[PDB]
Amino acid sequence: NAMPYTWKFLGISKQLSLENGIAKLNQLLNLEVDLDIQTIRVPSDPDGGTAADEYIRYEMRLDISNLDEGTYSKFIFLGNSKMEVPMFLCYCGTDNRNEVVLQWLKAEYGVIMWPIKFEQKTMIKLADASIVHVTKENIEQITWFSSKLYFEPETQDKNLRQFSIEIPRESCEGLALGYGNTMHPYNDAIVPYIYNETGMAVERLPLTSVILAGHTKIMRESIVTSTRSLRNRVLAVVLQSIQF
Amino acid sequence: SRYSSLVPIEKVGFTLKNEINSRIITIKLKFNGNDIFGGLHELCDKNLINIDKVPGWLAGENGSFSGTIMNGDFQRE
Repeated sequence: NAMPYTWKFLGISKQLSLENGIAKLNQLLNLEVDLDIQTIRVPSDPDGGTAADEYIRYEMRLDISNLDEGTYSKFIFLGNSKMEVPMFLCYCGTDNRNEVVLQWLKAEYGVIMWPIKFEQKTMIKLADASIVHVTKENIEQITWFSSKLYFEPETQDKNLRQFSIEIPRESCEGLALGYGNTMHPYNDAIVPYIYNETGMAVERLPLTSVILAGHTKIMRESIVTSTRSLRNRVLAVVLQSIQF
Repeated sequence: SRYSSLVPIEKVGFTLKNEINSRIITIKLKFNGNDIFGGLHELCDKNLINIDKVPGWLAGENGSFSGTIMNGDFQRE
């Protein structure tokens, strides 16, 4: 729609060294998969223990049609060898070869994978991660988005089927100013403000989505974006979320 | 039954505005159902909502009417 890319996530039992090589999958698919590999840092300001905070980001684009965006198909992997669960992957699009890429990873590497699901607190952390902008000088900056939290409780006779809490852009910023400077405004300022003002504990309620207007929609089992990709920090939070 | 209301509300909205360090902070709450305040009643019982922190206006004190609450003063519309 305004957010045509729907991402699903999978934990992986080992850090895949795709560096070498996509070739085997390429011929399987009789198709040219492009493989990009970069090292990223989260937090980004490279002054952060020149390591540990370094991740490896891999991307596989399935080269194909460009008519309907709902079929745009990309695989993203984030790895960190200094973590116990050292990699996850996620992928968008509805292409039939998606499932064929998964079974290949398994075989080629003998790895097991599992669907990643996000608890409320992680949905919150992902919201904090999504609104970080990285300048050219690799400085991380919070940016402000009108924000909306949706809930779908289970009550007798559908008495209460749905409710939402919306915080306009200016009030998200405003709430952070009372805190004040923070890279985690949803966790540190906004979600607590809601609890203290309403008795509603977001992390305990049936939160089904967090929508950052025009940007991303974070849900229990997926993330939807208007961008054909996910931000470094959002990826880092996903990976941290599956550790023990 | 157990949570029904004499006059069930199916749609209601509240805008909460508080003045914090001379800045106005706004949040907007919206509810949908067959009987909203009954649903809210159940959630408070199941402890999913903390009833001691539930302001009067959210608990229905005037329920039936959507409105704006400005520094603790409810005004329907």
